[PDB]
Amino acid sequence: SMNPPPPETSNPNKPKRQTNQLQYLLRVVLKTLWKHQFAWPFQQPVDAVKLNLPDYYKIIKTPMDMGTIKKRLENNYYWNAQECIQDFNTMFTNCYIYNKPGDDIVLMAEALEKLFLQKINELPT
Ligand SMILES: COc1cc(C(=O)N2CCC(N3CCN(C)CC3)CC2)ccc1Nc1ncc2c(n1)N(C1CCCC1)c1ccccc1C(=O)N2C
Repeated sequence: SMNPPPPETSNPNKPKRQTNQLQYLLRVVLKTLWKHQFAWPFQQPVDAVKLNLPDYYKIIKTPMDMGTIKKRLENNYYWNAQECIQDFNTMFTNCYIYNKPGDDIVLMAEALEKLFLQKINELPT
């Protein structure tokens, strides 16, 4: 099988706006995670063909990655911050579903998730 198309990063039917919280998700949260030593597996959609994972998109039907999130934020795709937080949580949960506890990539996702939650908590009033 082919790869699926990547998640949409624009949608002409979906109202969109910029908010202070979404600006913070791009300029602080995404930027901090993107620069982390463990970011690289998450910077683009899973290429199941190149990785020889014919079952990845049989198991993972809601894919997400930080390249898609970065584009969504840059494109002002979202209406609210909780939508974008959900995209990060989908990305982490996918890793935990396909892999097993204690696997290398799971420890990498767990470290990024800890940092993600710290940066969200630091959002100033
Ligand atoms: C461009 O994408 C990749 C490149 C590579 C790769 O071989 N390289 C070459 C070495 C590069 N490093 C050079 C040294 N640098 C210090 C770090 C980068 C990193 C990219 C491996 C996996 C890649 N993709 C990938 N994406 C997502 C993965 C995953 N792999 N992995 C790998 C599992 C351990 C690390 C990533 C997965 C493999 C099987 C099942 C699931 C996963 C998974 O859950 N995720 C999140």
